[PDB]
Amino acid sequence: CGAIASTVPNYNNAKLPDPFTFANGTALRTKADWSCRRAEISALIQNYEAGTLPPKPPVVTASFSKSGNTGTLAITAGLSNSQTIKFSPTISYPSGTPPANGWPLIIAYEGGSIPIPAGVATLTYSNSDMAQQNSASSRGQGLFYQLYGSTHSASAMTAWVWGVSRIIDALEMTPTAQINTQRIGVTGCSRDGKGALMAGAFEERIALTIPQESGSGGDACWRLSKYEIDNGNQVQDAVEIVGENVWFSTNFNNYVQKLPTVPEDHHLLAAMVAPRAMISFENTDYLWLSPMSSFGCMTAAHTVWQGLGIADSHGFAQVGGHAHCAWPSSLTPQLNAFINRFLLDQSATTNVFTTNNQFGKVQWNAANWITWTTPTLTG
Ligand SMILES: *[C@@H]1O[C@H](CO)[C@@H](O)[C@H](O)[C@H]1NC(C)=O
Ligand SMILES: *[C@H]1O[C@H](CO)[C@@H](O)[C@H](O)[C@@H]1O
Ligand SMILES: *[C@H]1O[C@H](CO)[C@@H](O)[C@H](O)[C@@H]1O
Repeated sequence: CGAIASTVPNYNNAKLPDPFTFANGTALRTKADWSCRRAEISALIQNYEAGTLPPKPPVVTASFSKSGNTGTLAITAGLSNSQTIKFSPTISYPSGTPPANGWPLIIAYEGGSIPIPAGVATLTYSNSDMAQQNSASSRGQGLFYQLYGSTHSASAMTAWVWGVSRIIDALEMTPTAQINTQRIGVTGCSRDGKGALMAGAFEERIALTIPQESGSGGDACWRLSKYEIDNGNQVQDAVEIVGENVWFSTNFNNYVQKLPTVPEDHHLLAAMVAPRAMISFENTDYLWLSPMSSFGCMTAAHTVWQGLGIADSHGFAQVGGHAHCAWPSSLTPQLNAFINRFLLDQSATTNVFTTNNQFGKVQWNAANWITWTTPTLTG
């Protein structure tokens, strides 16, 4: 891919950054080009809003034990300077004999808030232990920072991603966990839905990503939410979110008032999942979630899957009429379709892209935000 850009000093675009053009002005043309564009997007997101995602450390070990239907995966991670941390997620297993290749698994941030089908194991990930997230007071606290240092630039969500990567490393080394590491999904609701999106985007071994009501800093776009808040919708936005918690790097503070200068938005974050599968779910009852911004953000991200000829690997379903993080039974068929196809190997059709258009004081106008023509990427 060559030397990937992590900063674009002269960038200034009030509309959504174009997925299909590299920072240097080179247009994407092949499906393989998307791998390099994803890597550039990774670098840009880390530089502007997420902080640094460390690579696998040189020590990662794991032991496993099981009591009844609950496994405990005891992980240790260590740096070359001997510093180490440990954490022990648990796994809830279906009973009986697993498939020949092991159970498909969903890594659920603090248990998630989706119903998980019977043939799928659930790993409960205590992401708040990995990086605290009470308020701005939490900056640099959590197991991640006991390894890398409390001034490490990673946001809380980037630290969470790191923990997921170590979990998957551990599973690959632990046959007795009886997990099919080729069929791992990730989910989370609300602030943990923001986290699940980051995990699926940055950790390519995740086969299915399921963010639930993730809102601002999740599947909503910064630029669209600024439009909402300026027009009287009481949405969460970039300016408020960096003061509320530590889900983003301290450096993001330098850009929340200057969003057009940021050469990325969360449509590119979501597009990092491609060519893997993702369906996110949103709720128009809570303007805090920035409903129009999520629909426009994911509509923009969808063009990447469309350009790759795999539109049905990316879903979006947005409805109203239920409490925050309550699962409406009306969406269970859509959720199960993605789980069935991408984790359970069924021939389920996954064409899901729906909203009720309940956006409050604004509307979605694609011509005001998307300026690119989706190319047909070759090869
Ligand atoms: C532009 O940047 C991309 C990503 O680093 C790279 O693959 C491509 O070769 C660059 N274009 C030129 C002409 O070097
Ligand atoms: C982001 O990272 C790139 C390398 O990918 C640097 O060149 C840049 O200065 C910034 O540190
Ligand atoms: C990209 O990022 C660098 C810092 O890494 C800035 O100096 C530059 O102006 C652009 O924001």
